[PDB]
Amino acid sequence: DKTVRWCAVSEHEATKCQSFRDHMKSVIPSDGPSVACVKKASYLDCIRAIAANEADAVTLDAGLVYDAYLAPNNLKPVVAEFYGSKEDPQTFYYAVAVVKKDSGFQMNQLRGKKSCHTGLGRSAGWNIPIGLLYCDLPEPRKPLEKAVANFFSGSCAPCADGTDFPQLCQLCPGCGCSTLNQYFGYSGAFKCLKDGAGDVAFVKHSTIFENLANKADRDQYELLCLDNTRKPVDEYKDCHLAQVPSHTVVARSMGGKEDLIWELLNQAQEHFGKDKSKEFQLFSSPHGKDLLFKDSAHGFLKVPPRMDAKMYLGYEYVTAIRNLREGTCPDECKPVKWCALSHHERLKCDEWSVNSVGKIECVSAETTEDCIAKIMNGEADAMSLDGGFVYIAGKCGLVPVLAENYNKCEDTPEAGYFAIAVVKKSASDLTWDNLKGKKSCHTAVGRTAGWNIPMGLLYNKINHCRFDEFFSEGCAPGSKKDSSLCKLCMGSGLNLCEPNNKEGYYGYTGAFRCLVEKGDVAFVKHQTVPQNTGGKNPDPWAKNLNEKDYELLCLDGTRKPVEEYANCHLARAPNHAVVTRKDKEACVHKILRQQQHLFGSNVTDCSGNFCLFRSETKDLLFRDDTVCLAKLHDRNTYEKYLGEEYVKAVGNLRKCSTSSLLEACTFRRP
Ligand SMILES: *[C@@H]1O[C@H](CO)[C@@H](O)[C@H](O)[C@H]1NC(C)=O
Ligand SMILES: [Fe+3]
Ligand SMILES: [N]
Ligand SMILES: [N]
Ligand SMILES: [Pt+2]
Repeated sequence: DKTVRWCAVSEHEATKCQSFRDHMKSVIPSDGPSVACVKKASYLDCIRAIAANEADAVTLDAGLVYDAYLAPNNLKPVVAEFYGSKEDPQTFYYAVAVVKKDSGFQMNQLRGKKSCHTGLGRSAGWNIPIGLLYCDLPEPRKPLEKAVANFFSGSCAPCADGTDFPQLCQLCPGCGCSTLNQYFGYSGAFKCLKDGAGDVAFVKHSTIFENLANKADRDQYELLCLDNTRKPVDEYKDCHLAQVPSHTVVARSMGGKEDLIWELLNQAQEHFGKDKSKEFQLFSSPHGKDLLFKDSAHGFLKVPPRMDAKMYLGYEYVTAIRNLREGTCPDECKPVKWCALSHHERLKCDEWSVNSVGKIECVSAETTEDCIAKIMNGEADAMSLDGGFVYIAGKCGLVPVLAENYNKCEDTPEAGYFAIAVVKKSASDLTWDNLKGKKSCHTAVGRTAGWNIPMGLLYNKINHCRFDEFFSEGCAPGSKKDSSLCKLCMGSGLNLCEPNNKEGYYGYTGAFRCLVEKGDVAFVKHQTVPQNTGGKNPDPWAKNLNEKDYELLCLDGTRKPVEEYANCHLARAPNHAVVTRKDKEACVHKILRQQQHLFGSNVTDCSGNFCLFRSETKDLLFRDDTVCLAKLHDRNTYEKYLGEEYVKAVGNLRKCSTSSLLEACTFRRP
């Protein structure tokens, strides 16, 4: 049978669960999911139980979601509770540090300030902040209450041991652990700040808005960002300590019933959810309060499948709660863990590693998205991306550091490549203005030159991104294998239409090969045709060609030889870039520039010697067209770097794209 064993942690909870089971039997057909009710002693027991394969699901607070993630439990989030609006789910909240305007300090300057806490042991008001500040705490850090009283000059920490550590109760003597204390709770801690008792108050993103009606008043207040800037209170989503999931159903990583769990809970909310007016409410029980699910919930969203536990909690959270749980502190820039896609990339990376003598290390992952995810959650530090991946890496909170440069260095804005529409000279009927029902070749989908620029522009002409209806057939590696845009792809087995090496029509060169062999139009960079014509490319497919046989398509409507790319382009392309985490801009920016003048475009004969912009077999780690790694100056946002023109386009293209890492990242940041 298709049963979901639900874990209760109390007698009251089991009773509800039983009702849940029973009422489900009225509504669900026997060709549908069941509830079995498993009572355990605690949330930890439940976690073990699921891991043990004695239960299937339980709903956890964020701290516990973390514990469940850890081996030997290896549970993951599968369904999220949402609150209030359907349009706007209240899935996550943000822990913020709120300060007075012009109080004149940053996150890294909190030592000897007056802090306001919502209460000891609360996440937003304690666990998170103190978790992040853990390594700044004076030794010994046990007891933690002591080391915190020795950090801040004085504070209000409700439920703190004021008897032993008076500096914790200095703003609220006795440390009222109830609402008799004025400085207790969400509104409480915020009051502590407003009443000018404390310099900073650790609260939810929403506390500030619930305790100050008029915008005029809210302008007196800023947020401390972790990058040690401040920001208005309205920009809590870019300036927070952590992003915390409210209530999460969790399953086994592999062999869970994610699918079945969702099916059950979905049908469940359908018939018994908010205002379904039945005898059984899913978010209410006469037995108690918050049984199985928060009573305040409005329903469930399915957690996107790409989402592991670490990615769901976020880097900040994991960091803080890890420090709390482990309690391990270490200095300048350690090794930079670089992310390698392939076995051949890994090989080039091992060379780079041992040459810097430890100053570079190599983590490797299967796909690019696998690599981004590793940078995100700090298993890896940096890698080089296409502009279209930079977009994604950005939407996931990674930032660009250094652009790859092709032209002759260090300081150069622009310097980007050209998106070009390459045709065969002979068919003179082809124009940019009328490419409908033509065969087409893309580098991959979601790539700058191959997809983002060309299809971006083309969208402004058809007003949809369903391009496999516009073009007759084509090859656009990374499409749905059943799409007409996988018809031309030359990949064999499960490699057909796959955006990797094992698809011959993948990338700049591959899309051109496609054009040559099968397509009517290829979307590639300007440098592509020259490099793979006139005997330069020694492969049979490319050997005996010459660029005179090929032409570009210009926006106005005309054509021009492969040389007039100067003004026969589609648009200028955001250069390929190096992405990392906000908290590594400094580290990466430094160690790379230093690894550049050692092994860059100022030592030749890259045989026995090491070069950074040389590859054994095609562009490994960095392109081969690369000469130097540029400073970005202002442009270290994925918006600022790509430009709003690129972004507006990719925004439109998103309506159709299939990226699962993007899907997960925009679950947290809609
Ligand atoms: C490449 O750099 C040179 C340096 O002066 C510049 O003249 C040239 O225009 C650049 N690239 C282009 C757009 O041709
Ligand atoms: Fe590119
Ligand atoms: N597994
Ligand atoms: N597993
Ligand atoms: Pt497994």
